[PDB]
Amino acid sequence: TVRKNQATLTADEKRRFVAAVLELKRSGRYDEFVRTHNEFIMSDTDSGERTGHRSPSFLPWHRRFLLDFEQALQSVDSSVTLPYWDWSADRTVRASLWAPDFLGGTGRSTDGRVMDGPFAASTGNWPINVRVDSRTYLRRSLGGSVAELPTRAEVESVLAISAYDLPPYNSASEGFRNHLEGWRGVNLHNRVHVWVGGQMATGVSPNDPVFWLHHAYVDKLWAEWQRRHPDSAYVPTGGTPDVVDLNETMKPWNTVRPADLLDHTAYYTFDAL
Amino acid sequence: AAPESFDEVYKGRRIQGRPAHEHGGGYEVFVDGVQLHVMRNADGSWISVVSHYDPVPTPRAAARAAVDELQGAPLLPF
Ligand SMILES: [Cu+2]
Ligand SMILES: [Cu+2]
Repeated sequence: TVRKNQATLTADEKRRFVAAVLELKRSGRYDEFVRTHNEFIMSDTDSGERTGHRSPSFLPWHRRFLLDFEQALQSVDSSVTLPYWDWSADRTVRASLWAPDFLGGTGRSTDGRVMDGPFAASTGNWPINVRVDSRTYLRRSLGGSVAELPTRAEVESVLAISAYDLPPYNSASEGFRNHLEGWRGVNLHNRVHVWVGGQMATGVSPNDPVFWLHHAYVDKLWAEWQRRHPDSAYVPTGGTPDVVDLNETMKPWNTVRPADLLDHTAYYTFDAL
Repeated sequence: AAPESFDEVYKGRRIQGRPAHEHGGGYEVFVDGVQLHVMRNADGSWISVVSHYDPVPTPRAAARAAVDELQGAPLLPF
């Protein structure tokens, strides 16, 4: 099972991915992923328990969450895998990612409503149910709130950071995890959520299917970092309050540890690494 | 040590803040009387659940950012 750059999918792969996502939404399964993520986003805090975000487990937690979602996709269509969006390469509103045969484009200026693609509210196939902003249609403002996506040079600067994470293991940390997450530095992952806008900029960001392709690329960058720094590994490694240590299990699953997730090749490979 | 309270009309909407499936908030914000979940980061900045990835300096700034995001829409409670 190979995760491919979105820019390379065939028409058939795009069709099958879209259909499987829309079936997970139809059946009610999709919205429970949105709900799980929102609960962690709203509970993880820099001075208290933190698991999904703003913490060393940001990367293995999103790895397992994306595996849960890919497994659900595969239960509808076993050929489908999660594609990734290299936002350092495919950085304009003109990328085929945002075409009507894939995710559809940006929102209209009046109310941010996405008007084309399979997830536009007018299709009847993508109600926004799990929400805080009361509106029930997918919204985006590509490039609205921040002008540019991160560049390859910026990604490279973060990939060169040797330490995985550092105390205090939160949004103030130095180290790779927090620079990739983006709370410090040139800002990679947080800035992409802000760039897409709409629900992707909120606490219910998996409402936009681009969520998965963004995090699949963030997950790819972790794998690339591992290759660059084979003498560097997940920290902390035991006895840290409020923080998932290497061999501690992670909510919500409780049955998996960061240790079980460091090597993606047990689950999937990339088209190229 | 929590920020001061505030109360103003911003873009036609009432935003209020006060020291006090989601976190431990020592500060509460409201938009037209509906509570907006907000959070403080280690460096002192704030975010809210409708602008979670874009830290702003203060809870009033987070309330204003939420009003900007909502484009008139009522907030749903958390
Ligand atoms: Cu997240
Ligand atoms: Cu994210």
